[PDB]
Amino acid sequence: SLVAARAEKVANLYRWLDTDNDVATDKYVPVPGFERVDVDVSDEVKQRMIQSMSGYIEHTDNQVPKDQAEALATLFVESTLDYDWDKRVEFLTKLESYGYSFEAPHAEKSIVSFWSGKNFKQYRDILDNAQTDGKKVVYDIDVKGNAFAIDLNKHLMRWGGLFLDPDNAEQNQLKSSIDAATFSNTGFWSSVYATGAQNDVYVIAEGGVRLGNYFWNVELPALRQLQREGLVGEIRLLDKPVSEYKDLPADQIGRRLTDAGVAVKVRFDALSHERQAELLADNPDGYKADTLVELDVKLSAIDSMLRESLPFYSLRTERNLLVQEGEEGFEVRSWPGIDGKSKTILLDNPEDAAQQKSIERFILANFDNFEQMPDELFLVDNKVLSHHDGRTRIIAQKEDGAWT
Amino acid sequence: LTEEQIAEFKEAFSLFDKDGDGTITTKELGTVMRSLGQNPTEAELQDMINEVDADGNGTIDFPEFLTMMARKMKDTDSEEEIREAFRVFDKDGNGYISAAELRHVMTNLGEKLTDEEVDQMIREADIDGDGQVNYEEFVQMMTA
Repeated sequence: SLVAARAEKVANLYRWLDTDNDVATDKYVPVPGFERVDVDVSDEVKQRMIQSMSGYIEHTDNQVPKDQAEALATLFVESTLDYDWDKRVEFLTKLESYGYSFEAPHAEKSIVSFWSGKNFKQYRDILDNAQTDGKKVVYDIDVKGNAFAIDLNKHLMRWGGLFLDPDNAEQNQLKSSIDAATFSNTGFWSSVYATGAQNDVYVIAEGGVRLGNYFWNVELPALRQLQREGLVGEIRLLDKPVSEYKDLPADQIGRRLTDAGVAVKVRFDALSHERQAELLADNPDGYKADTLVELDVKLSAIDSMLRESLPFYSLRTERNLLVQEGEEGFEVRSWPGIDGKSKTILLDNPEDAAQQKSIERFILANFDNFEQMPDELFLVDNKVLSHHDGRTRIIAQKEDGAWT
Repeated sequence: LTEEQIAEFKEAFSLFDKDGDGTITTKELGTVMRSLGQNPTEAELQDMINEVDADGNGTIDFPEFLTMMARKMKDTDSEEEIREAFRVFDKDGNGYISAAELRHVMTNLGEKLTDEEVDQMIREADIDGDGQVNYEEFVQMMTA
C-alpha cells in the first residue's frame, strides 16, 4: 500500500516532533497543533453516528461497495473518536482499495501545490500557464481520496453540530471533543498529501503566513523533512497579491517564508489583546473571531539568529553549500551534503569567528554556486589561496582586498 | 556611527569589490548588507537604490554604503526582534515555551537546518531537563 507508506512516513515525523514531550505511543500519535480532546460518550450514541454515517456513505454517489457501507462507517467513526493511529491508516488503506487514489494526477509532471488562502483557482491559473515545461500545478482538492475523506468527516461534524444542545453544555463538551477529533483528521490527511511533494513546491498564502493554520502546523514540517532528504527544492511562497506575480517566469514566482517583509497573521487569539484591539477597533466596524490580525513580528529575525549562531549558515541559505568541520579542514558539498562531490576549506584559525566570516564573505563575492568553487580554499596569514591544478594567491589583506 | 564600526564595513566592502577600485555592484549590496547583520526587505533595498540615486553604471561607492547601514541600523533593533519572534509562541505569560513548541518553530523557520542540528539545539537549550525552555536564555546561548 502506497498510503500506508506515506502514513508510516508521517507517523515518524509526528513522533520526531514529539520527542521532548514523549506524549506519543503505539496507536496514539499526536498531530502537531491538534490537541487531543476525548470526553465520555454513551457508547450506543456512537451507533447513532455509525449508522447515519454508513447510510450517508452508500446513499451518496461515491465509488464504494454496496454492502461495504456498514464496514466503512464503523471503521471511520471508531478511528476518529478514539484517536487510534492504526484505524486512521486502515480507513485510508480501505479507501485506497476502492479506486480512491491518494496521489496527484499528473504523477511526475504535476507541481504539488499548497493553497491555504482564499481564491486558489485564480493563482492556480496564472501558475499553470507560466510553467514553460508542460508542468501543471496540483492542489489537495484534485486528490479524489483526500476529498472523499473530507466529505465523510464533514458529515460527522455536522451530526454533532445539529443533533446536540449547547444550552446544556455538558453536551457542549461532547461537541467540543467531536470537533477536536475531526479537526485532527483534516490535519493528518494534509500531512499525507504533503509527503508527496517533489522538486519545487508552490504555496498560496496571501498576507503572509498564518500561524496555527494547516500549512504552518502539518504541511511545512513534512516539506522541511523532504528538503533535508533532497527530494524538494525551493518552497515558494505567494504572500503578495496575484498581479505582482503576473507575467513572471515560473522560476521567479514566489519567495521564501524566511525572507524579510513576509507578514504573519493570527485569528486574534489572546485574552486581553482582543479587548485592547476591541475598543481600539469597535471604533470603525469591529472584528470577527476569525478576523486575521497582522502581527509585527519577523520570521526573518529567527533566520538571522541562525546566521550569527551557526558557522557558514549563510553559504547554505545564499549559495546552497554545506560546510561541515571534517577530519581536519572544513569539507563542502552541495546542500543537504549527502551527494558525492566534496571540496575543502582550511583556515589558519578554525574557531575564530572573524576568520569564518571573512572566507564566508569571500565565497559570496567570487562564486554563485558550488560547482564554480576550486577543490581547495585556504585563508592563511591574511592571504586566500586555492589549489585547482596550480596554486594561486587570489587576494591579500593590508586593510583591504588586493586581488592578484 | 563608531570608528570601529567603519573598520569592519571597510573590510567587508574590500571583497565583493569589482574592478578592484571601490565600486560595488548594485545587486550584491543586498548580499553585503545581509552579511553585515542587517536584513533589508525587497522594497527597503529599492529605497537605498533610489534614496541614494542610481543612474546606471556603478555609483554605489563605499561612502553611499555606510550611509544606509547608518539609516537601516537606526530603524531596526535585532535582539528585541528575535525576542518578539519567540514570544508569539509564548501563549503562557511566563518566559518559557515547550521544547516541542521550540522544535516545531526551529524546523519551520530553519530552512537549511538538518534534523540532528535541530535535535542538538533543543537539548542544549533544555538545561533544566524537564522539556521547557527560557526563550531569552536560548537566544543568550546562541549569542556566544
